[PDB]
Amino acid sequence: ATPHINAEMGDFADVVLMPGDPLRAKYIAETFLEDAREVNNVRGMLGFTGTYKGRKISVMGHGMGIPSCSIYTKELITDFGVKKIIRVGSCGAVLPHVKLRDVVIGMGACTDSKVNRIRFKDHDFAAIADFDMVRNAVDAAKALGIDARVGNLFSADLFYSPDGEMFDVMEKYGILGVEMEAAGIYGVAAEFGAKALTICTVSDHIRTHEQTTAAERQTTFNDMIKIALESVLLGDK
Amino acid sequence: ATPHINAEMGDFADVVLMPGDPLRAKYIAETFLEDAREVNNVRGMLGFTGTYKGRKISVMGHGMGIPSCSIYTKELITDFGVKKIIRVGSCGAVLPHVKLRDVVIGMGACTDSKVNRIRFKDHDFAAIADFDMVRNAVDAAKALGIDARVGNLFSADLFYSPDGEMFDVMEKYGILGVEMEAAGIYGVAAEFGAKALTICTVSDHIRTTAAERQTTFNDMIKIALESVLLGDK
Amino acid sequence: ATPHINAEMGDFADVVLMPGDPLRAKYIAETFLEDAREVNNVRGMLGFTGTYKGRKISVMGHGMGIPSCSIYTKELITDFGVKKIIRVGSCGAVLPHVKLRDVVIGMGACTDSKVNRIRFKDHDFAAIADFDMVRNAVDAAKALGIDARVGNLFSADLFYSPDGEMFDVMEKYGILGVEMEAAGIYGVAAEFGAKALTICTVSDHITAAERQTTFNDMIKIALESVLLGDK
Amino acid sequence: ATPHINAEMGDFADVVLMPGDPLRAKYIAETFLEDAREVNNVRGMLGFTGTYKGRKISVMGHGMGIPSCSIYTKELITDFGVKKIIRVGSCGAVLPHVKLRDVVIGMGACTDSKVNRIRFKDHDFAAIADFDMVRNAVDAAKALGIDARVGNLFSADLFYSPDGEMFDVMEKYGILGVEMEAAGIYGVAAEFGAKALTICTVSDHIRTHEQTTAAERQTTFNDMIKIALESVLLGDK
Amino acid sequence: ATPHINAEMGDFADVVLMPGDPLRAKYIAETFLEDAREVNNVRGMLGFTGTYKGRKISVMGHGMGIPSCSIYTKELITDFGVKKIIRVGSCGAVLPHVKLRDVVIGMGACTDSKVNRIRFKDHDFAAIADFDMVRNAVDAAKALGIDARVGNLFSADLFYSPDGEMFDVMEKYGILGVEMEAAGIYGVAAEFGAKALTICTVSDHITAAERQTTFNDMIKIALESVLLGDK
Amino acid sequence: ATPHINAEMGDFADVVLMPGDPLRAKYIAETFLEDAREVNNVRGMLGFTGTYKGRKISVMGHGMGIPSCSIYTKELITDFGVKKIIRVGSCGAVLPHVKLRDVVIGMGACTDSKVNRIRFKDHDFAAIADFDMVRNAVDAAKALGIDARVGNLFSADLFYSPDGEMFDVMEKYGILGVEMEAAGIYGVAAEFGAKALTICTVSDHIRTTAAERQTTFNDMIKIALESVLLGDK
Ligand SMILES: Nc1ncnc2c1ccn2[C@@H]1O[C@H](CO)[C@@H](O)[C@H]1O
Ligand SMILES: Nc1ncnc2c1ccn2[C@@H]1O[C@H](CO)[C@@H](O)[C@H]1O
Ligand SMILES: Nc1ncnc2c1ccn2[C@@H]1O[C@H](CO)[C@@H](O)[C@H]1O
Ligand SMILES: Nc1ncnc2c1ccn2[C@@H]1O[C@H](CO)[C@@H](O)[C@H]1O
Ligand SMILES: Nc1ncnc2c1ccn2[C@@H]1O[C@H](CO)[C@@H](O)[C@H]1O
Ligand SMILES: Nc1ncnc2c1ccn2[C@@H]1O[C@H](CO)[C@@H](O)[C@H]1O
Repeated sequence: ATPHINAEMGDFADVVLMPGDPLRAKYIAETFLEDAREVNNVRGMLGFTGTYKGRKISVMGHGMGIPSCSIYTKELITDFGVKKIIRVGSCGAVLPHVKLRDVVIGMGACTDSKVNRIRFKDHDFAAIADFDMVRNAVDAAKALGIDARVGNLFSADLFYSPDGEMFDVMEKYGILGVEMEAAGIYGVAAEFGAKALTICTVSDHIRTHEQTTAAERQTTFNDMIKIALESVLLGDK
Repeated sequence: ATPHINAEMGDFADVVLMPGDPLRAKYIAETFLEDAREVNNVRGMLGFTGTYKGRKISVMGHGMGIPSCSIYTKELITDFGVKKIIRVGSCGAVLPHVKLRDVVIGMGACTDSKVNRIRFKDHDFAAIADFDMVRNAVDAAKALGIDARVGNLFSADLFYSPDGEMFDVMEKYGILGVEMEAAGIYGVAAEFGAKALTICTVSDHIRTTAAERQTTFNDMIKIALESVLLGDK
Repeated sequence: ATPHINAEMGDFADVVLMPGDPLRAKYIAETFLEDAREVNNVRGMLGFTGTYKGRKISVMGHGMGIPSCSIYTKELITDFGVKKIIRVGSCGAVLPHVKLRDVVIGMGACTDSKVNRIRFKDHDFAAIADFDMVRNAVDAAKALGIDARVGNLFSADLFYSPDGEMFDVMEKYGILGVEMEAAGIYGVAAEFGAKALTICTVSDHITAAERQTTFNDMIKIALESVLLGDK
Repeated sequence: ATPHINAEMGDFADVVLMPGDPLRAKYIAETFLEDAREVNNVRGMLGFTGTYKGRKISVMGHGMGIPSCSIYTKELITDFGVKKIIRVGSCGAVLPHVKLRDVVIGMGACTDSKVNRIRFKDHDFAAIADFDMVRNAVDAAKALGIDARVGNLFSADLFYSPDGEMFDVMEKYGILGVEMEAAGIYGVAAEFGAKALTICTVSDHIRTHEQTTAAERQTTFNDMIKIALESVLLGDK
Repeated sequence: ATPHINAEMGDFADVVLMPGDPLRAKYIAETFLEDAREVNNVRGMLGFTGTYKGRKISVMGHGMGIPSCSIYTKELITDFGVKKIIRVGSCGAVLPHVKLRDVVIGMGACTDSKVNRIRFKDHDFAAIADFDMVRNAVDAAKALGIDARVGNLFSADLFYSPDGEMFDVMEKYGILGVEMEAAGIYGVAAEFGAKALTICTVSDHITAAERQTTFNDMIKIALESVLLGDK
Repeated sequence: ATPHINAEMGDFADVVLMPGDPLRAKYIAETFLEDAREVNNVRGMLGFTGTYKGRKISVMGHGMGIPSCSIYTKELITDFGVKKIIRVGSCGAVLPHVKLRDVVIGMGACTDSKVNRIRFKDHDFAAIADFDMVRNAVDAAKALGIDARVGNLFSADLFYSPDGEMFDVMEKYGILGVEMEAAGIYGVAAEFGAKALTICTVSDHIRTTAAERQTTFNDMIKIALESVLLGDK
């Protein structure tokens, strides 16, 4: 049992999918895993462990923001023997050709957080995913006949940014989606020696329209889940 | 109304207490509020509204971290007409004279996030609470016969800090407690013109029983609710 | 004796009022203190000690800028046993409804100085006053029939800022008045463990009505807050 | 003709390999390309264009440092129609299990340069390579039976760093090699809309021994070149 | 008249010597100038104007800290037609062979102030003196049989630095002396287009031998450098 | 001896002129030096050593950029006993009174690289030239009857700046010329205890014939070589 996770070594698989929303986690456990067993609930952060095609998998929420998922990802890696982390979240689009429900794979993640600067002597640490994991996810996609753009995400500390001019900068450098934890998860993965990948579904467009919470914890967003789960199986081989 | 709260203008009071744990919010509503009804739960972030001694009040969790509590408090201010935000959580102590179970009141909050530099042209913004609100809590604490420290809190971005060095720094400049959102909430308050205050009970020390721990948590909440009554006058 | 204060332990009271102008420390000693006696003159920075309603108090200027007030404040706290520092000065207002002559208590002080980042490992240190001192000042003003504003101040390093766009930012976050030392004094107070407070009278929006009035009111507010503090 | 390149549209291929050393470039043109024709020499920065198995390719040096290769890569992209840039350089190893002549592929590149901060409003821009290009290079390697680690590189402004404690930080976050321009090339690629990849051969070990300039412009360092050239052909398909 | 200088165009010479100590501006007017006349007293910051070997010159203190000297310097340049500013002060030495009483001309000034970054879009602005003024000062000292050291200075914002490890860094890069304003003055000079120079006498390694000597020597060096400048 | 210079202690003079272009170094050696022999070329970075009016002197290119000239100048100081480094290049002008072909002397150099903050604990280090060296060049320029401006240079990391805004800033604070290495070389000089100076001729302006351009380049070099003679005394 860690400060935020009441579980023991073994309750979790070596691989756990992590959405920011705990209710999406329950939905994942219920819709895709077999013999799903709840292993955590300390602050409502639901944790589940079951099997997808024989493969033992776990799925748990990490909350919103980099300092939130940093806590969870860290405890999972250091105290529950977890090896790979695949964040299954949502994000806002800034590029004109990016559509809602489009799946994005972040091989990299920019950020306006100071976390990585704190652990890299105020320099620029490129927050990147695990190449193979990224590739497992690309292959999985092609095999499921689902589209997916591979690129940089931007992990923001402020959902409601006081600086909108930064979206022109993001767009210029073509960041695929705006979310809030990828860059923190990668930094943690690296700091504690683990492997991770962030997959996201465009839930809204910074320049246009959006979805609903309901749609966000159950509708589609099944594509990224299928992709995530299948890519894991690819990694097993 | 918003993607993180499925309530509508009128569902929340103009004063909202905010613990980090969604489960603690249900606990507060259940323990101190009468005729309380759940007003939200889109991400498990339970929110409630009821009345404390005839006063309409709300209680909702903000999750761990500045980025998280920034989304909720911001939405509460601009979308649900909330005027005051009172965070009620816990913190770790760094100074020796500060003991377990102490009720700390953050008049100001230092932080290691770039959130406020981003909104303050990279300069130093002093994230402070609302004066009267701090005072209402101090007075309310005296009435409940419970002494309370007032000072600086440190809002950390990393609960598991790689830079263990900051603790000696924090102690050097005498920050009372260490938590993870005071500076974030104060920043929102300043930006959208609202009032906020965060009270904490010392849960640990860098250097007691549950019945005693739980008694102090309830005191913090009583001080919170009672301060709101004082300000009403 | 210290590099900038030619005096010995005991010469200063545990409480010191500090105007920016050295010429005003003398005025205060003559106008409000009793049995005053000069205790410093090192650089024309006149310091005095006397009593107010029996309470021992000292007065001495700190000069303009954080670096300046920082030298004096530190030396007083670490070498003259001083425990409280009340800065009494002026400031410019940026907000639409903060008027000339108003009184503002700086509960906190924003700054463009790199002084606290150097102290706080380049992190955000909330330079704040001592709450009790804030409340005392607030209570002192109410008794004097004055309505003080309690909020944030902006301690600027450049009186003549290269960019005036920052004044909008300041309004946006409701800073009450623009001055040049509050954040420096608070920084020193936190570093050497002592209590500090800054009270300012709006002298412009970025005579008798000033002196025998507002300025005098602010000094009365300060001195009376000390007594309340002693309670 | 650009300020630093005396050539015209067409003299260069859409793909050009770029080592920091102009003499290594001549060596590449001479050893691997056919009908090699010199297209530049303004400040000794030799430029060559020929063919590798029918494919028209160019190879030119970019000098040492981020501000140097920034000039060249920029002019190439904006004035000579270049689309893909593959840096073929050398680097120092900081990890104990990294050996001289080991080939490294940088999917990411950390840096202590301020360049990306200047173009990203003082935030953290993840300097990453083009995924497909990275994968072309991985596949090429497996096909040539050559080993290659994929990861983060660190682009340094100071070869002789006044801060050696930063190597512990680099090593901790497992950066594969220390070089001096990857992060600048990626930033330019993104700022001007082009695709790029950085391949490096460990020329020395920060904690141990090193090679010679001669070995650096001709010996081995053929592996990365073969990998680079072949991966391009893969990308053509 | 300006916020901190109660005078009108014409009251100051196009050249102004500036000690940190206001009390020393008066000493210089009496000891070296001729037909001096007070031109300011706003905050005890005494300013004087007279002539040296027929050359019109003014003397006035700037106070401690960059913020301080920055207010005066700017007002002099933009409102009183001043074209040259020579700072004459003291500093502490960190280098092993820079001795007490030595004279150092700051060709450049390092700083921990955020003042120029605010001016230079957070980039590195080389706060430098006017070369001619440096050379004039250097030539002036040689004639006076004095061997001045020309190099870098470090303008510190905190007299009492929270970390003393920086003093090693300073030695490593050979800074000649530690003071508190040179980089601020240079910044203002560059911003409003004017020439500035800082001359310091080593007063410590971080009496008659000081006054009627070193301090007097430095003032002689300064005044004579002006005349050479006029050539 | 080193991975960027294949010479040995004795191959270089204690004073080295450094243009950015390796080809320009060969041009200087060929045009002003007698009995000059090539002392290096590992990356095409030609280096030469000969004598100017009986004085032993070297000329070697440093490539474009601070990171590049930092490697060479550093190696020259610590590995080949070099005492003085005199960069001789070109720059762009930003101020109107500064005309094409002006010979600028950088007494100081502003920069936008983190190189010096890295070595100066993130504080402001004033990258300046050696005083006497600046003076020797000023005197030598008068003798050659050529006026010369002395002031600040700006060492840019990005020749193609995305932030076009800096030019007005540079002009505001009156920096004479814009190049790419002065601050880098000065930083090395300070760090390894050596002396350096960079002279530039204005090649362009942000707002003439080759024979005239080439005449001014030679003047710069003559001023460089002649300044070295003055200092020798
Ligand atoms: N437009 C946006 N800006 C910022 N974050 C966004 C979006 C859209 C989705 N998310 C992600 O969902 C949570 C906050 O809504 C966060 O956990 C975040 O990853
Ligand atoms: N010692 C500590 N360091 C950091 N955060 C701490 C503590 C102690 C309590 N908290 C609070 O609890 C939540 C994260 O555990 C956070 O919401 C935070 O307020
Ligand atoms: N409008 C303003 N901007 C900046 N400082 C101001 C004002 C008004 C008053 N002060 C105070 O006076 C000194 C500098 O003039 C400073 O010490 C400061 O306390
Ligand atoms: N140990 C090291 N530290 C820094 N750069 C290194 C090495 C080793 C090789 N390189 C690369 O080669 C050039 C400088 O030697 C540069 O262009 C650089 O990419
Ligand atoms: N050792 C030191 N450290 C810092 N400042 C010093 C010295 C020595 C002299 N000064 C000068 O005196 C004023 C501050 O004491 C400042 O204005 C400064 O010019
Ligand atoms: N306008 C400019 N901006 C930047 N660098 C410039 C110029 C003009 C000349 N230089 C110098 O030439 C080289 C890069 O072209 C560099 O080595 C540099 O010294």
